[PDB]
Amino acid sequence: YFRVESGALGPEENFLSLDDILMSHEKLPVRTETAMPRLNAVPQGSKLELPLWLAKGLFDNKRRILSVELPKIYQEGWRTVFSADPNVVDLHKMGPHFYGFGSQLLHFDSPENADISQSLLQTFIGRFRRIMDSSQNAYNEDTSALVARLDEMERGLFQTGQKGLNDFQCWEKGQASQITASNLVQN
Amino acid sequence: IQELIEVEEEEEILLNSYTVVTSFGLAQGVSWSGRGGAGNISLKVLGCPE
Amino acid sequence: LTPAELIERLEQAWMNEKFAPELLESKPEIVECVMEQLEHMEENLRRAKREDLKVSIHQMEMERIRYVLSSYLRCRLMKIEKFFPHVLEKEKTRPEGEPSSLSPEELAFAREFMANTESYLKNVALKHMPPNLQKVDLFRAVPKPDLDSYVFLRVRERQENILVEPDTDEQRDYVIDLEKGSQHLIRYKTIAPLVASGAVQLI
Amino acid sequence: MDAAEVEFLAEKELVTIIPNFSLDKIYLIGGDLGPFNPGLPVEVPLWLAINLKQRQKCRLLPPEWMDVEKLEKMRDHERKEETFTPMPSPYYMELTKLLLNHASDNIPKADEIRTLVKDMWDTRIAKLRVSADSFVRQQEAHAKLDNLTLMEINTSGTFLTQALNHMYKLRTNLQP
Amino acid sequence: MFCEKAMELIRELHRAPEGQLPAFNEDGLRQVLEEMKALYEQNQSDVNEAKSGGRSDLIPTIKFRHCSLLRNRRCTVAYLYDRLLRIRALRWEYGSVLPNALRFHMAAEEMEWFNNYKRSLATYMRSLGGDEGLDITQDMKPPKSLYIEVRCLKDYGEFEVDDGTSVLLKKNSQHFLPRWKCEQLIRQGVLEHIL
Amino acid sequence: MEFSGQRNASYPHCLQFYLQPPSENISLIEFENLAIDRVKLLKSVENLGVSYVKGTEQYQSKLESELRKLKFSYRENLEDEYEPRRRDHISHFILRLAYCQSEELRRWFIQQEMDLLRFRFSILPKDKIQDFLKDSQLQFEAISDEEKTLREQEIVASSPSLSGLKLGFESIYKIPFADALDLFRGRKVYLEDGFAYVPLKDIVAIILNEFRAKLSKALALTARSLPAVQSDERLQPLLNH
Repeated sequence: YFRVESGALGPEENFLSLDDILMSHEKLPVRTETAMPRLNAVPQGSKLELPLWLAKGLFDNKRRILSVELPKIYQEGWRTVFSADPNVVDLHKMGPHFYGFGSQLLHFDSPENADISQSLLQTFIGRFRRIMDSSQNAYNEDTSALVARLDEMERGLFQTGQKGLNDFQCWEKGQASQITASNLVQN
Repeated sequence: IQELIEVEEEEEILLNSYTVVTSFGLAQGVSWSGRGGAGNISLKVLGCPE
Repeated sequence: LTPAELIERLEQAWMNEKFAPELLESKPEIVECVMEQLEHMEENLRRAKREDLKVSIHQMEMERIRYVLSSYLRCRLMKIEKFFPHVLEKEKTRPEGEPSSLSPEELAFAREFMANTESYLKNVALKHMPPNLQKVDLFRAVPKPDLDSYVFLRVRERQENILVEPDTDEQRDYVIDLEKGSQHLIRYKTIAPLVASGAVQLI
Repeated sequence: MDAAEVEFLAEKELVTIIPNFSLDKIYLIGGDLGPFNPGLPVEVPLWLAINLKQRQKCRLLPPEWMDVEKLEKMRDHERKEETFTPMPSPYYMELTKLLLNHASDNIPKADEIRTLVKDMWDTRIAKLRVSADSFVRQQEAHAKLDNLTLMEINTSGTFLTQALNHMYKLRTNLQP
Repeated sequence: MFCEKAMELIRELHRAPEGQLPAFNEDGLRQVLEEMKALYEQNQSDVNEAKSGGRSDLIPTIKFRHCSLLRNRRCTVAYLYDRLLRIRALRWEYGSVLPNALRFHMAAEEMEWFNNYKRSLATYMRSLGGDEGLDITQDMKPPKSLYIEVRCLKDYGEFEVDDGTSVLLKKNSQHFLPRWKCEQLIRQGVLEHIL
Repeated sequence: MEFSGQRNASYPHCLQFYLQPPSENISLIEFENLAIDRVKLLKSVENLGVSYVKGTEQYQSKLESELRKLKFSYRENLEDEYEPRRRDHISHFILRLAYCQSEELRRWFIQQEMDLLRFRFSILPKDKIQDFLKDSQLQFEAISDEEKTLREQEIVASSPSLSGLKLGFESIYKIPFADALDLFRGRKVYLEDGFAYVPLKDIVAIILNEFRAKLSKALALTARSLPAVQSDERLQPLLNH
């Protein structure tokens, strides 16, 4: 089963990826720069919240229809908090695709791009060692306390580490040669 | 001007989508042109002691 | 040439195909020769009596060879099914004298897969769409092989003046040399000609 | 690549057996073997040696590096050095498991040898952990690996390369 | 907001990463096609009104409708392709002929696709070399021995071993057979490899 | 695993001895103010002297504030203190010419330099002593240190000034009585068979003495050789006033 991968960290989403489809559903705050009829009308200057896909669709580089702003968690007040000790913050109570969504805001040419990139990279480097140690060393135990705070991207790395551990333990204890049934074990 | 033209192009497309003083070396008579620099041209500066 | 070396070449191709993030170039000669070896040995065991010891030894040898051949071919087929518009278009574009990434049977299979998939989507949903939306481009929808993947490798011949680019600022570019029998961890995009030329092995 | 496939490669290493019967020279695709005579040694690949041992048809002889005196010196040197030291066989772990499970009756001081090989695995894995962490903290771009074996690479390697892919993508993103 | 009926399709598949195949949702698919038809009609009416009246301030609302149509198309196409991936897996797990309990979930066009795929794949394998090629859908694990001992989990019919010779797969009977004949029955769940 | 990927050589330590000429360029205002601020420092050392006793903590605490305020080299820092070190070096070469105008002025600035050097040598941590004694020509090799405890008994019995703890914390090494010249001729301390059981401060006295000798030779050269450089001398009166 060749699941189509997410594109989010690069310059574009992958068209057929389910994760990018869910992630782009998130809402973003904006200001209306030209009045809109039959939506009755929306006057100029009105403040709104609408999905990321629609915001990218309407944002011509002239900034003729609307102008965009960063959500609170990507502004300086919160970046300062991540900088203290990134291990403690809950990136699942933040948006479930923190890095993926954050990487796509750089599209809108804000003056704060140089700060957002440094925030994301430093957060990742800060969190890495705990993911490594805890995934590689937790054998046949309740992992629910460990995996609780991890972002969707980080969770994939946890699963890969666990899989690698399990295979070696099977081989050492001699279980590796036996033939068995696959996902059709459901039935 | 140009920006309005491009705006009108986008609008039209979106709407329609739903519808010789000296000579040397016997230079004369020969045609005078280059290969526009497209040949095996090379330029190098020389000097002594540098 | 000699059979021992032919088997060694097959087992080399197997591991290169596992770790390379693209569909590597085709090897029709190896597949034909290994297949006729299995046919020949089968008839030789068929003609002798089946009770003897050495017959069982020969059968074990054949199982070990057949497994590698099967595994190698399955992997190439995964990569064909996953990236079908790209491999088809690249073969359509290929200049004369350069080797193809597809054997003729693989190309036949790829063409059938392309036609079948397009037909399914058109019949199930796209004919019902508004007239301005009935066309879609699979060449744009289907992703591309990710050549920036990291890989482990071991070198079989010495190489010199290989450029490494951290980040993508020229001020950080530098060069290294690959000594005989050493092992390294590096991005696939920088080493791709060396794998095709046979200078290195992926492990 | 799974542990099963790494073992499949390890089974090509040659070992010495003493047969208890007689057979002529036999020609295989991979080479010529024999002749086999009773009570006299011959070289064969490990996949054949294990099979004949199970069916009570031969005796195994330990490889010359499987010796307590040799393995003690190797363990101490490995603990002292700041890097990976070269190893007595490229497939030392796999060979240890296969021979000591089937051929304990022919290999003296087996339970001493298990502990000595376990210590080397424990040291080398720790060095690999430190190297991975250092690779990410310093945002490095290339590294060298001259004495790691294929089982040791394969155990931890998939995680590391998966993490490095994402990291390389985060640091470049400001310049499409 | 305009995306919500399409998201039902996506969110269903996302909830189950095991590769198992849910029942084809028909009414959601129809609702998406109807919705797009309605949006198209409104946009066409406003386009001709703006063009005939010579009025420019309708253009932002026209762009607004346009991008909504494309979002709806992406959600539905993305949903169909994943089901094709889950279907393709059943040929390589399980076997050539599906159980009726599982065919109940597929659409008619999906059965057409599956049969086309089987025909083409069988053609490729038959052409690999020699006479009648190589069935590469077997030897999924590296081989250790010629013979294995197998135990029957279900009452099953007659099983042919060579020419007229056959064995009867009655539950908890036990046999010693060559590995290459048992391999698919073990994968489908009829037999158990003991020891 | 093993990975792959300029002014340090000028002043590996804050200490410097002016062997190498800085073969580079300067601005007019730059060399002017580099020298003049140090003139203020020379006066300030003796102003601190008239304030209170030489070399006490009051001296130490105020003196480092002068250096931080005046941007010249320090107790040695690991960041770019090489810039203050080369400024100190360059400005030292510039200072050779101002107070060579009279021997009394020469001796005056030499005396505040000796006071400053004694302060810096008083500040030194152990690692500084260990690396500078080896990296400099100031080698002064130690011999047979295990005997120091027999001299822990003998010196303590034999000396009013020294004590058993000073054997270790003013770490004792063997060099001749003549390197402790004032101590043998005053007969102040335990020395035996012509050898002295010596702490660093005696070698500091030797450093100051050879520094004075070399600096005096340089001042003679300053008096003699300088006239080709003297195309401008407008600062000299303001400096001698």
